[PDB]
Amino acid sequence: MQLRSVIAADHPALFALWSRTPGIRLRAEDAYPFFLAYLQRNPGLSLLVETEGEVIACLMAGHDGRRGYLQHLVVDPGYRGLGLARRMLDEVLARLAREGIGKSHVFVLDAAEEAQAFWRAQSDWERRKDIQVFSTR
Amino acid sequence: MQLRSVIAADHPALFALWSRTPGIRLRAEDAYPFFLAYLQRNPGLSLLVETEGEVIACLMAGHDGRRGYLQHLVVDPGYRGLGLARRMLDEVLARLAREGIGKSHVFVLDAAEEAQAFWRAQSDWERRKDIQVFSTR
Repeated sequence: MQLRSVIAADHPALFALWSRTPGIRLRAEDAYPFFLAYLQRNPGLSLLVETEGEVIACLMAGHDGRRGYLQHLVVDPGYRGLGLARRMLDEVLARLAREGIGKSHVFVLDAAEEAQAFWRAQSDWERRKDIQVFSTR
Repeated sequence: MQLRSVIAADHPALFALWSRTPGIRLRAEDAYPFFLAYLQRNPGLSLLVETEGEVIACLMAGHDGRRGYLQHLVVDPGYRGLGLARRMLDEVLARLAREGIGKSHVFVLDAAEEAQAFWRAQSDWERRKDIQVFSTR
């Protein structure tokens, strides 16, 4: 059970992970070039857990110099109950604070009832009731 | 009426502008060191408009390598109806596109009826009905 920084060479294994994660809709920026630039801008901030050379969990993260933003938090079905999510989440938040980032955000689909339950259960996070989000179409 | 990149030396003028802008609540990350880091990480992405040596509008922006995030959109009350917000917005979105950032977000308080109205009127943006945002406490 090893936790470590995602690097560029992890792309195949991570992309296969995301492809088999039913709540993830793959996008153009899950492809290598976007991934490479994301890692180079956020070095050390995205983490994975591997075991026996297989990647079973990840948390992609980065920031814009003001706030942190979490992206794809995945724990393989065979690896639930081991605290992995919390463990990746703790280490990403600490790494972010080294860069001065004290506040982070995550977006979560209404559809994604498991993901919503996960985030409601995190005592160090709150669901935002005071804001609208607008996005480019 | 000149539009240009925000640079580090603009901190005192921009900080005073945000201080007299009622929709903004000044936080730790608006102080000089966070501003300086934000600009270094997002060079040329934040814009301001000046006239007669006075700053009369701004749009702070940046990205985390995957998405753009807009921050402190201000247009002085004496300079409304000149298209300034739109002008800064179009240039920000084009500079982001060069870096590969094709989708961007802005958070807007429910209480900010004037910002709500402005974002609702922008056809290239959409209010998100499909997500929750969770933030660290």
